[PDB]
Amino acid sequence: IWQHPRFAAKKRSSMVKFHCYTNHSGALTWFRKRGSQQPQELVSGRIVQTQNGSVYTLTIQNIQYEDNGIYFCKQKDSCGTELLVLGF
Amino acid sequence: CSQIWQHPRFAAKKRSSMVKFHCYTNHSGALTWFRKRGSQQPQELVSEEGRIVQTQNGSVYTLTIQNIQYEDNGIYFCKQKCNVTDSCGTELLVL
Repeated sequence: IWQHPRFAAKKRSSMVKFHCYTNHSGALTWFRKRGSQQPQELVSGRIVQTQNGSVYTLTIQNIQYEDNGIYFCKQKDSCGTELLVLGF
Repeated sequence: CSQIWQHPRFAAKKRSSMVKFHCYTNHSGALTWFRKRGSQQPQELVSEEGRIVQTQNGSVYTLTIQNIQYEDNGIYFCKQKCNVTDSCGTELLVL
């Protein structure tokens, strides 16, 4: 599955959006992996998952240090996005 | 808005050796190479005094690290204007 961006760097409190594109439409869902731990499936004013055609968008509001990690989508898989938080 | 193919995904090489990376895209947009090392952040690739060379042939853009130094351990990907697309990139490991 095609996902964008590859990398992403934002300041604590900001927001971001990850996009997963796919014409093969089944059941899509996002995950978050921290380091070498097992990926935990994402669940939704903090985490918003949407869809519009072949486009699926993950949104992360009020970002924060405990959000660094890789975000990828799976569908009945992508290389995902790595998020690095910053601050002020 | 394109989806860039790239090869390889991973590459392990001994210090002072050479590697080529390839990404393909028929989309006309301006393509450029990036490097994300450690916890820094991506950086448009540098001339490297001519150690790192960027060639191209048709739709096949190539990156070539010569005499690989331990300092090149990272992820190398292509960025293309269109939004703007990225490729999954290559993980280079220096042994």
